[PDB]
Amino acid sequence: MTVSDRELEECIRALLDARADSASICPSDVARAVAPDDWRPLMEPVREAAGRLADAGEVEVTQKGAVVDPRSARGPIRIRWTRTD
Repeated sequence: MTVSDRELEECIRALLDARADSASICPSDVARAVAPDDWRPLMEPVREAAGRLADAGEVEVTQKGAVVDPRSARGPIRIRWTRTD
């Protein structure tokens, strides 16, 4: 409606790309970057985007230190670049 899947994906990459190795972001960091004035409605779209990038092996999503699916996980999660050797 207001943000494309592609836009959300590019924003996840852009925010992660700007951070240190092993750093992470949260879904609100993405939602605020695309829609600063009204980010809460982007929360589920941002989880879907993270899920797609996780499926592609580009990022991992974690909750309480454990790798999780952002589409299934309840409450606050972290998003990080995959760093598997």
